[PDB]
Amino acid sequence: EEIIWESLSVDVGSQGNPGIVEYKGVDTKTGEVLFEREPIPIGTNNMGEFLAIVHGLRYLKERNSRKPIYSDSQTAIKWVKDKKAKSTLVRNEETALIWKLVDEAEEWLNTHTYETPILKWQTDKWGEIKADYGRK
RNA sequence: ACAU
DNA sequence: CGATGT
Ligand SMILES: [Cl-]
Ligand SMILES: [Cl-]
Ligand SMILES: [Cl-]
Ligand SMILES: [Mg+2]
Ligand SMILES: [Mg+2]
Ligand SMILES: [Rb+]
Ligand SMILES: [Rb+]
Ligand SMILES: [Rb+]
Ligand SMILES: [Rb+]
Ligand SMILES: [Rb+]
Repeated sequence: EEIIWESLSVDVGSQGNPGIVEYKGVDTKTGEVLFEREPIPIGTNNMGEFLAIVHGLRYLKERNSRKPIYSDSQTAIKWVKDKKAKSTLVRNEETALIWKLVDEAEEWLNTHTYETPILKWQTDKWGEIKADYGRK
């Protein structure tokens, strides 16, 4: 219904899917970029969306912030809730980096606690999430 | 079908 | 048009 403006919004950007993956987090109210991941040579949209949420959790925990996180990814929200990224991407030498980061993100979720609400950004009602890359 |  | 996911 109502956007919670006091929040962090995250999104993935890619060149190809699977392809080059990056992600960023922004203050929902101002658009200020708060973190950006260096591009990863091969990943999927959903792996990137998952990493972006987990990085948001870690970012907010380190800063003692109780703000919620918005993501537009039904898939990534579920994977974080499950603490398990159920990606179909082949595990091979060219995908080793993304899978390392996904494995490390799951490991962090399994060893840390958080109360951060992870909320669905309602694109159909509100437009593109504020962390979007503007490539579509 | 819905979400990317 | 192709892809990733529930
Ligand atoms: Cl990461
Ligand atoms: Cl909330
Ligand atoms: Cl959801
Ligand atoms: Mg997205
Ligand atoms: Mg986007
Ligand atoms: Rb803390
Ligand atoms: Rb986009
Ligand atoms: Rb977009
Ligand atoms: Rb979207
Ligand atoms: Rb589909």
